Amino acid sequence: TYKYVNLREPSMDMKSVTDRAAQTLLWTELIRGLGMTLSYLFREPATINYPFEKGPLSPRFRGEHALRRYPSGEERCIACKLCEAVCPAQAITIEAEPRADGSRRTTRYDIDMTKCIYCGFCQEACPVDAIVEGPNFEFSTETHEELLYNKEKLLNNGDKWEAEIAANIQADYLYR
Amino acid sequence: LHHAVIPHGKGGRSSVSGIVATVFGATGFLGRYLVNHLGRMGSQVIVPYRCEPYDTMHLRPMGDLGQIIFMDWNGRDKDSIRRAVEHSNVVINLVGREWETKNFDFEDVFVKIPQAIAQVSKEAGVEKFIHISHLNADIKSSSKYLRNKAVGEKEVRETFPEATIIKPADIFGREDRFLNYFANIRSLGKKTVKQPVYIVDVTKGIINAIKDPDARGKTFAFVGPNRYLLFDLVQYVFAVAHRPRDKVERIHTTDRTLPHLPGLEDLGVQATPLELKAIEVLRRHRT
Amino acid sequence: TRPTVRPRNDVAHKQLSAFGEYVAEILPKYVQQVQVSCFSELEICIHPDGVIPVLTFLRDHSNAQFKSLADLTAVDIPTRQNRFEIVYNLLSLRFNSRIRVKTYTDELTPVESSVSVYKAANWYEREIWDMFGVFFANHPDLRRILTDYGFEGHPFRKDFPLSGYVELRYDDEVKRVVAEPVELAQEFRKFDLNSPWEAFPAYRQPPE
Amino acid sequence: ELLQVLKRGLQQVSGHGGLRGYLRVLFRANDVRVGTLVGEDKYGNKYYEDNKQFFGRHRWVIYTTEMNGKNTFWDVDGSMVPPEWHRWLHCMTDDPPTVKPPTARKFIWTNHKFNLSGTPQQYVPYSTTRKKIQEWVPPSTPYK
Amino acid sequence: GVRTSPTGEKVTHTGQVYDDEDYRRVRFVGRQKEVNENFAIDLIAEQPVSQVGSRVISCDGGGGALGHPRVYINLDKETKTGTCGYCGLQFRQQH
Amino acid sequence: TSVKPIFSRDMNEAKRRVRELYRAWYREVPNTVHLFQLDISVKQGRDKVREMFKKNAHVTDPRVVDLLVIKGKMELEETINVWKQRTHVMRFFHETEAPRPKDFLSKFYVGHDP
Amino acid sequence: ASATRLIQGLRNWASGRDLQAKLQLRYQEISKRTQPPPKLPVGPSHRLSNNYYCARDGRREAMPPSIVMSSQSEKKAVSPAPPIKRWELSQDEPYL
Ligand SMILES: NC(=O)C1=CN([C@@H]2O[C@H](COP(=O)(O)OP(=O)(O)OC[C@H]3O[C@@H](n4cnc5c(N)ncnc54)[C@H](OP(=O)(O)O)[C@@H]3O)[C@@H](O)[C@H]2O)C=CC1
Ligand code: SF4
Ligand code: SF4
Ligand SMILES: [Zn+2]
Repeated sequence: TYKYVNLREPSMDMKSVTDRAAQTLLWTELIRGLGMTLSYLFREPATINYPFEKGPLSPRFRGEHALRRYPSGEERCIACKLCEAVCPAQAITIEAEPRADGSRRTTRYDIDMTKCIYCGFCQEACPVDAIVEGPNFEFSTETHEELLYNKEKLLNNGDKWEAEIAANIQADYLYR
Repeated sequence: LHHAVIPHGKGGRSSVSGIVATVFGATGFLGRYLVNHLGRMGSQVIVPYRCEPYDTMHLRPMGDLGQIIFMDWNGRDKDSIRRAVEHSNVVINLVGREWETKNFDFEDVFVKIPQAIAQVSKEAGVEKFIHISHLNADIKSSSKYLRNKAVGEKEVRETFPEATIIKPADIFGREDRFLNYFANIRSLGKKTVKQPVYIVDVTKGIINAIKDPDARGKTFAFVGPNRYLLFDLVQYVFAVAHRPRDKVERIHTTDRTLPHLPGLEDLGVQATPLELKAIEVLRRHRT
Repeated sequence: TRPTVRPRNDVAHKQLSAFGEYVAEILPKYVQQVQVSCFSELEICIHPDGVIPVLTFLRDHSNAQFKSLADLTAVDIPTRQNRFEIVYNLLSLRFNSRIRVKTYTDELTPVESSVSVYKAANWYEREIWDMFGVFFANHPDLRRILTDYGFEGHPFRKDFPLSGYVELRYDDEVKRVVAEPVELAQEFRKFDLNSPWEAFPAYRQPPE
Repeated sequence: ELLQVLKRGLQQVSGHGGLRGYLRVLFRANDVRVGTLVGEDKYGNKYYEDNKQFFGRHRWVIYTTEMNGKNTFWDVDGSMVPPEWHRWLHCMTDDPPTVKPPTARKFIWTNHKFNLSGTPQQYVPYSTTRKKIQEWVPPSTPYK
Repeated sequence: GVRTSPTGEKVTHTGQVYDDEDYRRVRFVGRQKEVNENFAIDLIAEQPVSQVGSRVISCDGGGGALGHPRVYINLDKETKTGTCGYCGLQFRQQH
Repeated sequence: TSVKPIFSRDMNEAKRRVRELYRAWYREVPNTVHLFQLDISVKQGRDKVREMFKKNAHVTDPRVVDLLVIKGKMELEETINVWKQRTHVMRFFHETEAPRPKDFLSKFYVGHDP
Repeated sequence: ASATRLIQGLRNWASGRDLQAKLQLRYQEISKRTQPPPKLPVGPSHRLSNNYYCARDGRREAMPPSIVMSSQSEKKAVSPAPPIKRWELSQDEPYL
């Protein structure tokens, strides 16, 4: 099925040619364009006064790169290295040791926030859901030294809030 | 000695070299080329600035990822200077202003600054401290500037014995003071000998001395390879540029050789003449 | 079988089989392999001395029009006397069929430069010269597009490693952007993932 | 009815509270849309949600002065919000956090230390690893 | 549980704190070292030793699909408590 | 072993085309050092041009010499046009060391250069 | 909107497309969040008692491509396909 465009002919009737002549010599369609633009003038513009009104979102945003921990407990990661294996720019870096207990843990857990391209593959991949793409997007950093997060940075960034993260996960653990 | 201080392979761009360098000043000229050659060498450079962060923002990205570091300092106290030399392998005194201000004359920059930093450097455990000075800055006449540098040389020679006192002659480059003053004037000429030396020969000599041990305590003075007439030099500058007050006494008075003390080839770096680099650097003439 | 298995249609398989034996009948000077995959697209594997005759034939002849040109890539397979493979990828406008002319070549001997008969081939050919190094004799314009002007190495080989030999940085000593050998910040840790146990049984090559 | 809007528009000027408080939030940035008072919270900040405005101008936050001692009458930042109202304010829900405030965790800060680049306190990178190869120390006894 | 180092810098949960011959101290100049304040080792003694009377029991981790996968641990040691590898919290049996 | 070479038949056309290309480079350099506002004397540039010719001197095959003629012709065309910039011409030179010599002593102090 | 009659009349007069109806300032289909917890159904997998994986073993069914001629009067010359039918002007307001 094909519906082509631009196949008319100029009708040589007096009415059609004097309408096209009025269009030419009387600037009518240009006035029509001005009418359309003023019709959008007298509306109310959909702006938001920014630092008071933040924008809308979804409960599945990808932001801050926080870590979680067990209820009234210790860390949730294991250093199972799946997130370093699936990080598509390989920004994850994990060096792992066990501590004085015997349970396996880490030493060093690094995200390059430069090389992080915010897929969510480490959100889908982590079996204990230890790393979560955080909720907020306000990084705005002066130097290049700060943008290389450490494990203690991610723990203090997960300790800065979990109530947000827990509410969003309980909203959306059923889909993914 | 301790790890993360040993060298590693090639040089530059997070190829870690041995030195940890604390450089004074460096918002001006010679410190800026020295920071650039250290970033080409690839070491960690502590620079204190009293000035705006924007000037060191424009001379900032020559270091690699987290290599250079900033702090704040003044010429009144010792706490910020001790904070600058908390951990520093080598340290260089490159300070100075060529015109007196309200808060500081030629007195007490050259007097007040090297006393405190030489004191806290000998105390706080640094090595291979390098101090610049001007060539032929003596007790002799016609320059409060040069006699104050002679006073500073006396202090830096007396306290902290194991230094490297160094002095170049009048140096020329992309942001030179006196060569731009020659291009930006308005004018008369006498007979006055003068040797200029290009800036990268001086800074190659400085970084070779800063990485080389067992040549220390020996003061140095730098040699222009031509050493010719002032008025011929003004003629050559106006020729390549196509056009027909303490500073003016300093440039008119004297610039001589001193055969007492070693120079370039006793350290092993090739000198470059004025004419080649002057064709290279004299832009900004008409059209 | 019936759910979640992409079903094949043997009609296109049989018609392209007949068309392939037809082509091998009518151009016996250059034909080596005529192979048909399970998803029914034709693959004609050709010596590189009949590129101009095969394309001048396959543009016309009214049993297969094939006006349209696409991808040309000379996919570098080593362990061969001829490394590179020119892949012409031709499309009809009347017939809705896709044929892949895979002609072989090496690093040095030129193919016959199809730009005289397919006008689309000009920048495709310039791209294959700038990335691989297959020279094109009797071709008007060979320059560099997609690489820097001071650059050499033909980077899409396998013999060009993933990082570069040159890397730019600005320096104020000469007030310009200069090229230095590479000094990375991280290793690009490459993970061995060629896992054993032969994940496909039908593609077992004959051993010795 | 053009004079009725100027009469209706003058009421929300006084609905904020007056003139000097009105001039405060007016010269702060813009807002004159006062009238509901959904939520107040620690560090003094207030939260308003109207239903006559559209999606994006539903909910807004008004910050107080010196919430962390930083003279924030002017120069209001992002992330001067506590995180439960950060869930409320992006329209991630339809309930204020007076419906489900808490969590079952004894580690959350009382502060919510705000964005801190360019400050006396900013983050630094450092390796979270002990000694690499354990360089050998020679013994302290002398010989010859 | 920070350690009174001669440097005075805060130690971490991993023994990585510096020496007097480290210039990474002088890159911590004026920039306060953010260390974790709530550790991970001592938060096990804060949790009581649970007592479940059966022999071989099942651990999930506080709710379905939020936590670690099902791990079926054994309690056959007469003097050593059980320990889930994922959780970290112990179990004992009641005869 | 059936090989069809590019342009030549033996090394006689190779020598002919490479001496023509060297003549082109010899008369094309002073135009560029006028145009790009460089920092280099003319004879230094000519000496590094003949250095770049001397670098590839140990090549025997006719196809490789013809392909080098093609490469040099392409870059001479892109330098007589103004399509390249000052970065590229300085990239042909070396005024940013790279200082490491071929001494075994210096390759002993600087680590791991066999 | 939410305003007087004269300016709404000038808005309708400057473009007669009933501006108050569809105005791009939405107030009503802000979606009512905290939805009931959705159950995601699963179709023709996880059914017990017949799901031999060898039956629906779709990865293994990829045959190597069948080879016709190499280097190692028949009434013929068919095309690769039938000629594709010429289309038609659609009914949904064509031109002309
Ligand atoms: N021919 C030459 O140019 C010669 C130069 N030198 C030395 O070379 C260096 C650079 O040369 P030049 O450009 O002329 O000097 P500069 O003024 O450019 O370099 C000195 C730097 O230290 C800063 N500084 C100096 N005194 C003070 C002070 N009291 N308090 C705070 N900051 C101070 C300067 O200004 P700011 O504070 O704004 O950063 C500048 O950043 C100087 O140390 C000079 O003595 C010596 C002999 C010859
Ligand atoms: S995938 Fe999860 S559990 Fe595994 S190493 Fe990464 S954060 Fe830890
Ligand atoms: S979201 Fe970031 S850290 Fe996670 S896998 Fe992607 S790039 Fe890596
Ligand atoms: Zn468990």
